[PDB]
Amino acid sequence: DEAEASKFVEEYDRTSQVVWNEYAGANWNYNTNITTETSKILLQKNMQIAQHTLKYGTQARKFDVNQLQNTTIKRIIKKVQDLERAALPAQELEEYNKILLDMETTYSVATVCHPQGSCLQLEPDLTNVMATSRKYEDLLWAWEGWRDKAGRAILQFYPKYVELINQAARLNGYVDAGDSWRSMYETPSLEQDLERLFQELQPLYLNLHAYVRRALHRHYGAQHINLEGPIPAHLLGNMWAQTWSNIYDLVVPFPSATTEAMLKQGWTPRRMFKEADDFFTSLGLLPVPPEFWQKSMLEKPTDGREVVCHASAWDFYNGKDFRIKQCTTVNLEDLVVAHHEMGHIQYFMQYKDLPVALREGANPGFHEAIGDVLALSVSTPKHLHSLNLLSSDEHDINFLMKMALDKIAFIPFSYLVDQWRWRVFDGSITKENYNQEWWSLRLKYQGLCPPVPRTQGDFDPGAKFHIPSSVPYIRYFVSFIIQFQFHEALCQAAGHTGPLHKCDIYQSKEAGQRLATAMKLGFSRPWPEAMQLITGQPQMSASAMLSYFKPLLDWLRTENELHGEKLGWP
Ligand SMILES: *[C@@H]1O[C@H](CO[C@@H]2O[C@@H](C)[C@@H](O)[C@@H](O)[C@@H]2O)[C@@H](O[C@@H]2O[C@H](CO)[C@@H](O[C@@H]3O[C@H](CO[C@H]4O[C@H](CO)[C@@H](O)[C@H](O[C@H]5O[C@H](CO)[C@@H](O)[C@H](O)[C@@H]5O)[C@@H]4O)[C@@H](O)[C@H](O)[C@@H]3O)[C@H](O)[C@H]2NC(C)=O)[C@H](O)[C@H]1NC(C)=O
Ligand SMILES: C[C@H](N[C@@H](CCc1ccccc1)C(=O)O)C(=O)N1Cc2ccccc2C[C@H]1C(=O)O
Ligand SMILES: [Cl-]
Ligand SMILES: [Cl-]
Ligand code: NA
Ligand SMILES: [Zn+2]
Repeated sequence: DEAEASKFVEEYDRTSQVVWNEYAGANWNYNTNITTETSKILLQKNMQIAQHTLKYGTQARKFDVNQLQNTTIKRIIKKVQDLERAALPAQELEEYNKILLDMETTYSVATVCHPQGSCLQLEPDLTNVMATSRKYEDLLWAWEGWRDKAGRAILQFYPKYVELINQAARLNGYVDAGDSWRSMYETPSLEQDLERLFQELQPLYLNLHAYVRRALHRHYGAQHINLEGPIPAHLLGNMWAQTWSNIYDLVVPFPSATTEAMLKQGWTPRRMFKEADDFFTSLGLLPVPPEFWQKSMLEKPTDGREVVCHASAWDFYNGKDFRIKQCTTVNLEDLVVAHHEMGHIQYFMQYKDLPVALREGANPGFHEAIGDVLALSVSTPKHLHSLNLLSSDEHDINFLMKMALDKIAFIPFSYLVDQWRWRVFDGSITKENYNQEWWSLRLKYQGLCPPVPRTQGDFDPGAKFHIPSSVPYIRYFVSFIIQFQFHEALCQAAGHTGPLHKCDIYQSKEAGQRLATAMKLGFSRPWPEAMQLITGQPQMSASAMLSYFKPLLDWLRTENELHGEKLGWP
């Protein structure tokens, strides 16, 4: 009985590794070569994994986990009881798989065209426009056009998607898909805990917002920026106004105090990933295997192939084959993304000897945080100078501002995406109100407004990758808080004293060992245990992020007071 459960999970593990390896292959092949042939093979392999999931999930529900003694086996069996989409009847499963493929393909191949002119793709063309253009009308063209071509094209699929993902969730014991997603944290108090974290970041965000709004007023003109109102959503350097540091040049605190350098000094996608690999091994963490260099797709193909560019990290479930797929551009932003992705690979490597059911991060935010922690150190002026990419309190404030434009601005954005989705999933937001409710949250949390009134048929959420790709978002909110807790702890372990923002953990084997111990746990233990291993305490806390940015909070409050700024908006 305990012995039958044990046999049970050993069979599940051997067979799952095979079937999931085959599925991952097919998924990779489609993602790196969108065609009717790779699509067919993918939709077929979907049916194979579904059949396996159904078989072993059915058997897992036969056990009473309330009676099982071994806590590992109990946990594994409990997890395998969740069939996900494989719970759906065949007709619905087929329709759901097709909807998901159609959504992700629509997003990844959408283009925005000038008449009798060229057609731009999101990566790299529209990304580049949003980062570098300082002309209202040109930014508006890219911003609106991307929504018109990607967002509006997702709308036809989204209501049925919601029906079917919710139907699957109910068949697995949840009330809706949002309930199921939140369950990944195993934290009954999650919604309140996240809300309290968000509230703690509000002083810093409102101060940053007002400061940036002032700067935008200077460049884009008084007639286009209301100093007591929300900021137009196309002016922040990024398609979603999720991270703002591409407009650093417009907001630099101290003018008198890297892309050109990276290009001129011969950086390439492969060198960028080598740098990241080197950073991991400097901490005594694992190098990526030779296979990774052979099989990864580290730049957009030139050969014609249509691909899913949006960067991702892949585990092929055999303990050996790990890959990144990224349409890498040579710049510092993308170097940060490369490190983000390499953190996923590092996690995959660290937990590769666990049973597959426990091959996940302690929670999804932990998986998102690892690579970002290393990138915090990469980003420091000291470290960028060490890489030759660069040649005082003023310098300090400038650097904190650059960091804040990405890390603090992202907090409200990352919070809001799943506040919207949880309310779609629970039925609170119907299809008639999708776009209005998206904008009411964009206002409430980020203090943004759309530069052109939205119209019938718009579906702006569809223009953000994780929406059509059905990837949960709250993990990134969690990540952006906890990564600073990890940085604080690893900097302490490495013996750093003085301001946390001056910390660089490069070469610290003590920092590496802290992270490795936690990563090796996988999903085997409640996530607070992993939090405590790394930090010495069990909770999510904004204290570390606040500590990092303290000198900037102080500077921004003084600066905003001198200009008589009215924080917030109506
Ligand atoms: C409750 O049961 C758990 C689980 O027990 C194991 O799994 C069940 C299904 C049975 O098959 C049982 O025989 C197994 O032991 C108990 O936890 C285990 O306890 C043992 C003994 O302390 C511990 O042993 C260590 O294993 C470490 C890592 O092992 C893996 O990596 C090896 C080298 O890479 C390799 O030989 C194996 O790797 C494969 O294993 C995965 C699972 O099958 C597979 O998916 C993957 O592809 C891997 O390649 C090996 O499993 C190693 O570092 C140490 O030296 C130890 O020998 C296990 O780590 C531990 N397992 C887990 C998941 O915790 C637990 O003790 C028990 N409780 C009680 C009170 O009885
Ligand atoms: C680049 C990354 N891509 C996802 C891809 C996630 C994925 C999961 C399952 C199937 C396919 C894709 C990731 O690897 O988690 C990303 O989506 N962000 C990281 C990041 C990096 C820098 C700044 C912000 C963010 C958040 C997020 C994003 O860009 O929206
Ligand atoms: Cl939007
Ligand atoms: Cl998540
Ligand atoms: Na994208
Ligand atoms: Zn990630």
